[PDB]
Amino acid sequence: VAAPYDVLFEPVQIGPFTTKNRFYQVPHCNGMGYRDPSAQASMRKIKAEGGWSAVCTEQVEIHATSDIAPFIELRIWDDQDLPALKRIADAIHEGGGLAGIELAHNGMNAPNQLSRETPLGPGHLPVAPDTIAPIQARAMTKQDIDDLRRWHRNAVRRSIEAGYDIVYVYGAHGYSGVHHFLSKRYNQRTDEYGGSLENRMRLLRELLEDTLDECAGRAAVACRITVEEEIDGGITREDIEGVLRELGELPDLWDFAMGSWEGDSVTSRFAPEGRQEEFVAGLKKLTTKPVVGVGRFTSPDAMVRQIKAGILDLIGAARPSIADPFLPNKIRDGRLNLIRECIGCNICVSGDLTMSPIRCTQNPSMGEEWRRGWHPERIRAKESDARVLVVGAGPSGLEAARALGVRGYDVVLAEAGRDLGGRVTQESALPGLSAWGRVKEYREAVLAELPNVEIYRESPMTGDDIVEFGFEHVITATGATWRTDGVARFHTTALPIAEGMQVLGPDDLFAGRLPDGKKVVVYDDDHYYLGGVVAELLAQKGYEVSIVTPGAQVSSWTNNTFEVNRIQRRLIENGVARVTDHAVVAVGAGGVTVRDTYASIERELECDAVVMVTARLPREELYLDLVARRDAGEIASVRGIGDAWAPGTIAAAVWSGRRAAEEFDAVLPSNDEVPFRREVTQLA
Amino acid sequence: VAAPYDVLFEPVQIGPFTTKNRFYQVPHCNGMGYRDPSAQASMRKIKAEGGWSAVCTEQVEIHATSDIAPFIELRIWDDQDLPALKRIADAIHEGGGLAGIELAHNGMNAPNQLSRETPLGPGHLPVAPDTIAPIQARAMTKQDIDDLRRWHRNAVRRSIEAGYDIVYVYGAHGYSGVHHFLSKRYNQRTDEYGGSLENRMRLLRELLEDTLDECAGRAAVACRITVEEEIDGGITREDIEGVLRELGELPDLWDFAMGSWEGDSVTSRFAPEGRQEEFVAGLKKLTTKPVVGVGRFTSPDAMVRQIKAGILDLIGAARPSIADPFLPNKIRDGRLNLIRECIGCNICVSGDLTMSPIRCTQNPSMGEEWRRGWHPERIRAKESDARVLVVGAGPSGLEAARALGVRGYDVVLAEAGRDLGGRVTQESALPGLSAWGRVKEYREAVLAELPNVEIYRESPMTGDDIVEFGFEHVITATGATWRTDGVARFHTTALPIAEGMQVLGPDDLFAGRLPDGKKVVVYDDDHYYLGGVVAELLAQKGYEVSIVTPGAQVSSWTNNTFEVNRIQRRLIENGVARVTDHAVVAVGAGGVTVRDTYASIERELECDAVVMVTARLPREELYLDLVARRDAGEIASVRGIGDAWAPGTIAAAVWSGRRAAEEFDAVLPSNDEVPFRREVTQLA
Ligand SMILES: Cc1cc2nc3c(=O)[nH]c(=O)nc-3n(C[C@H](O)[C@H](O)[C@H](O)COP(=O)(O)O)c2cc1C
Ligand SMILES: Cc1cc2nc3c(=O)[nH]c(=O)nc-3n(C[C@H](O)[C@H](O)[C@H](O)COP(=O)(O)O)c2cc1C
Ligand SMILES: Nc1ncnc2c1ncn2[C@@H]1O[C@H](COP(=O)(O)OP(=O)(O)O)[C@@H](O)[C@H]1O
Ligand SMILES: Nc1ncnc2c1ncn2[C@@H]1O[C@H](COP(=O)(O)OP(=O)(O)O)[C@@H](O)[C@H]1O
Ligand code: SF4
Ligand code: SF4
Repeated sequence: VAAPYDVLFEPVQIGPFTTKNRFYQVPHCNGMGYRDPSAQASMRKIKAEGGWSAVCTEQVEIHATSDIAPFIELRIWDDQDLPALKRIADAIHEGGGLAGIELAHNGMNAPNQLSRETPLGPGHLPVAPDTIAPIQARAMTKQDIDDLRRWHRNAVRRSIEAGYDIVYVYGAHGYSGVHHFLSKRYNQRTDEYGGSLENRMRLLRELLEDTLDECAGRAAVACRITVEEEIDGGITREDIEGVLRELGELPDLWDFAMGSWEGDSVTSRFAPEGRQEEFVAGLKKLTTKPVVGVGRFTSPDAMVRQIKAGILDLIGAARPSIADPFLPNKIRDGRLNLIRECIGCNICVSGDLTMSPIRCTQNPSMGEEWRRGWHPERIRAKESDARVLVVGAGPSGLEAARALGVRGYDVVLAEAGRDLGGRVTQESALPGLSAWGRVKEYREAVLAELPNVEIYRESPMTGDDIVEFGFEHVITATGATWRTDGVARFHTTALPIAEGMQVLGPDDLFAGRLPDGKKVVVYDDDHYYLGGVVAELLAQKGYEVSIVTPGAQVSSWTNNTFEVNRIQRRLIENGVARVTDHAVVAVGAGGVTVRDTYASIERELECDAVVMVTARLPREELYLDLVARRDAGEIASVRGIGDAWAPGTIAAAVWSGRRAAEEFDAVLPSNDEVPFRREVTQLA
Repeated sequence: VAAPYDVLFEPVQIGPFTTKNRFYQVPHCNGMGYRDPSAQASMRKIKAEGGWSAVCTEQVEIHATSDIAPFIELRIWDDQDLPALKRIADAIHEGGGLAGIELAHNGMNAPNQLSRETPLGPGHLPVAPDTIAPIQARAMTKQDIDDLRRWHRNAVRRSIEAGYDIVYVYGAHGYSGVHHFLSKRYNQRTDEYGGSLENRMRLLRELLEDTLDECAGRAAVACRITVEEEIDGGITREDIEGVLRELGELPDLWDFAMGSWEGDSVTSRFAPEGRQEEFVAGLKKLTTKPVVGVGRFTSPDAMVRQIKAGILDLIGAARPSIADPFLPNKIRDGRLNLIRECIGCNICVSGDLTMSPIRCTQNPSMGEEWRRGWHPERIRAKESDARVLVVGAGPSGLEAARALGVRGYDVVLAEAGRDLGGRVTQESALPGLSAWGRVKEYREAVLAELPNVEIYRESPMTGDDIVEFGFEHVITATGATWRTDGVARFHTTALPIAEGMQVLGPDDLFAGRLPDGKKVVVYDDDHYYLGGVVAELLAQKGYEVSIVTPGAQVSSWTNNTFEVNRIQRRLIENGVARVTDHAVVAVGAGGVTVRDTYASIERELECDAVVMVTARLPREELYLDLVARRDAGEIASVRGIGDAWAPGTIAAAVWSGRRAAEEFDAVLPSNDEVPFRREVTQLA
């Protein structure tokens, strides 16, 4: 490797092992935990062979008192968990990588809703944080602490038996007993485990020493540690420095992380690349040992920076690794222009928070590797001589055309408007969504290296043109329009709209049209990002803006992306009125009628204009026109794709297109069958 | 069987099969879907053994387009699911009952977050109801309806293979495609599946006929249908009546239920027993087939009335059957005083919505039958001649005593107060909570029939007493008190409280004390029921009330028990102000300072009094004392349980009490091991 990037491929000693390079995939969930272990093995194996030197598993509950149901992570309670763990460690090895396992006791943060065990913590407190479950933790005695230590030790043993190279002590994200013992916020103990740094670090020390003694140099010991909590009384700079000074010589590796998962995986919308830096700068100097840090790292020169300036030894990533499993190899090979950069959407997390195998906006193969055999980079050779027309160049069209391109097909990509990108382009122009543009960039950067793909950019297409042009196969990727009649979830049918009121939708704002008068009401019955984003826009542009939502919070689905609090603070700071728990039930000439969701009390709200952000209808005129022409015999295949088939997130659109690409000319089972593989429960 | 109740023990023909009696357990979820098949088997067998003539599984997804993850129900996608379904039906049979299977396709209610397949519905809409997933359902074509019909046919085949006696076409709760086709709220179609009632009923007709053909005298065909949806253009009395005029003679059994699950499983806090009669009356005359219905039926007289008045043929029950699997046998045998009545807490539902095996406040063995060997009625016999002291007659100590009592142990139950029941008594007295006393009545009923248990009211106990009387084995069920320092989740350490202000906790209210002046602030950081119920008590007494809570809704955890909307509604009607998204960060002499949770903005709120509803500290002074004395060789054993151990719900305390009793005198595995049996994933 050369240029300035050779720095990123130096070996690093971690205890008795050596990395091939400085790329480190840190522990991250996957929504396919104790429940889809083959799925995980396949994925982790792909990260390894993509160039990540160490590959970590998500956290792994060491004991049934660490039950965090409904969350589905990995488990190491018993020898019954071994075969699953061993497969993952095996798959990473055979992929060329060192395997990491993040042993975890969630302590006071485990509600134990499934095991029905008592949670254990430093104090008698409601289970916390990131949960409001009606259960309290019991304060641990010395005997309980000794019990915890033994469970941890058993878990480490079993990690050696499974073949892991790196075994963590986990003390990060408010999710660990160890963090709760460290933090003045949860530890108000008065015995030797509380009261002062030396004491609050006691448990940490003990778990470290125990893990070391138990490994006996057959594995390395990592410690993943909270470095900044971002709350009063929480872990600060002073604490982390004291820990490093006393214990810095103890593990084989120090992984640095935020005291909060909200804080750790913040979206691009709310944070730039490498923001963890000024919480971590200065810490390397304190330890003989190597250091990993994160910072949504996508730019290879930012990675170069982190190492030359002595902030980090390993470049850690979670999400960058999900977006592009092959990021290390693309840097290796000089093809930097082909890096699929994380968008920082958070969609990946929402899989975990909805106990689904995590989706990536950028990488449709995430969670398809085992079950459908998809690959982040490769796709089967073309099975035919076909010429395919993809109509519409939004996320779904772009990905169909990219993937069919990569297969070797002769593909013509037709686009109606001046620009490529569809909703990605219209959406990234919105406040705080600039990075989303990257979905379009990667696809263009790869399309450019495909001579077999023709792109035509000011070319609307009708069923007529397609037949006249003689196109035998079409993929119809035409998108969706935003309803203006007020229908989504609260109304399933049009609400009444007086003739005198200006009513716009997102199509109008994307087209550059803006409300006429000063006061605007945005009716948000979508509950994801767009309502809030549109309202941001209007207020920046000088309008007086109210959001009306049937939810108790604006953009309530963002609970699933950890954005919900940030969204609300951001709305309150732009002076936007949050009119939550209300539906718009009438639009009159000079205002709207809102109805409270709980008691149906109605009120008038005066305004000069109304912007509807509710739901969408597919652009399927072309498709239905072509199905008619297929039945008649004038073409051989049409397939609807993306938002024109059934509107969803951008990720779903991207996925939708890759699916069409992988399925083109495939001989398929009838749809009676499950279109993927799955593991099922082992009967006793 | 005694002469009033003998009618409930008459055989009822259900296609090819005959019930032993009229007790029918309707479909209900359990949080052990495809994940824990054996647990469910043990639970369904016990129900059959309890005298329930038909026992049904929860809804079974028939296809991967019907994926309702994160909810974890059963599946029948294909043959890999058969071993698991076959075990459930064999268990019911071994139990002596008929096995039902609720085959269901969720259509547009299926967000498909795990399958990533396109949801299917009568039109292009966002997935609904009760989900805000960013995904829309595709409008089915005739070809999609033929596909669906075929998938349902396949599932019926497989149901018969697995050995089920009754097979449902499911059209209820707004959770199936059948209901969305049937309801004008979701069906706006103009082809043969919409417009007239004849048309919207057509899918149902078609699935009914197909299911009957496929069955062919091998299984009975049940139809579970929405009789009232409780919303504007939804299904109503004229709709179901017409369905019955035309279709009444098709299925073998009609199962009548509500049009939303909020509507169907209504808490007893919000609805009396038999609430669904205003809705099913008159429908039985329109069909010759047997008819099942639910009403949270716990009163045997109420049951005799349903049958005698021609309302039902079968007494349907979900939650009453969870609270008491052995309810039919108790009535048969004439032991009506031993029935454990549902309290209408919905704590069970909370299992489904948090993807955990369901708990029941009344029945701590629900969820434990397989994994720990518990039984709702049988406890294994005493293993020694021991004499046990149980201090505290709250839920915890009552169930321990009752359980130890049934084993044959000599037991002494000492209680400090005039009353038994502890928090059950104190809390039952609160508005809407009276049914919760049934927790105590049940245990009193069984204790009355146990000469080997002795109960001392008005007997506060101390360390010296106990040792003095020469008790060897003590269970300390002493409870917890509610904190008045402001600590729970938002604060982990005390907030500042001015000397001049009156501050009350729930313990004061239970004791008879009420705030001194007219204006009251309730700080609620408990997030479950008590704050809102406390606020309702005060409004009812003439106080002017404000509830301040960091959640976006008052009682936010009641999202999990389907009361959250009802609760906000009831607070508005009582004129209680909802200061949501706020914490109390200071209590001054004539008001409080509140801090907005998002943007950190503080207002003052003036009041004459503050009632703190936050969290709890255990009353464990006695246990700590006896632990000392145990280590002096003065007693042989002590165990803290219930809220004295770690505060929780009433259900957790009951469970805790039963756990102490099942565990008594047993040889236990080290706590290193998993305290229960458990199934893991089958590696492929
Ligand atoms: C889908 C998702 C799941 C993750 N789960 C965990 C976890 O199980 N263990 C943990 O310590 N960190 C977990 N994290 C945090 C990551 O390890 C990482 O510290 C964080 O995502 C920031 O790094 P990034 O910018 O590379 O994403 C999770 C983050 C992601 C994206
Ligand atoms: C834990 C829980 C799970 C349920 N799940 C389903 C279900 O899978 N399908 C359905 O038909 N009804 C389900 N229900 C509704 C019940 O079948 C029943 O109609 C409702 O609980 C009212 O009857 P009850 O008053 O006897 O509880 C569920 C209810 C509860 C208690
Ligand atoms: N008849 C048509 N011919 C060519 N392109 C079209 C036609 N109708 C729509 N388009 C283009 O299809 C694209 C749809 O993209 P988008 O709205 O992002 O959909 P998706 O989210 O499915 O990718 C838009 O860029 C639009 O300009
Ligand atoms: N020292 C004592 N001796 C006897 N009874 C006690 C003593 N301390 C507390 N109790 C009783 O124990 C009961 C605890 O009930 P409760 O608070 O409902 O706990 P749980 O929910 O665990 O049952 C109360 O009725 C209280 O009077
Ligand atoms: S889903 Fe979004 S935030 Fe997650 S890895 Fe992919 S691009 Fe990054
Ligand atoms: S949890 Fe409550 S409502 Fe449910 S079956 Fe038990 S007592 Fe009944």
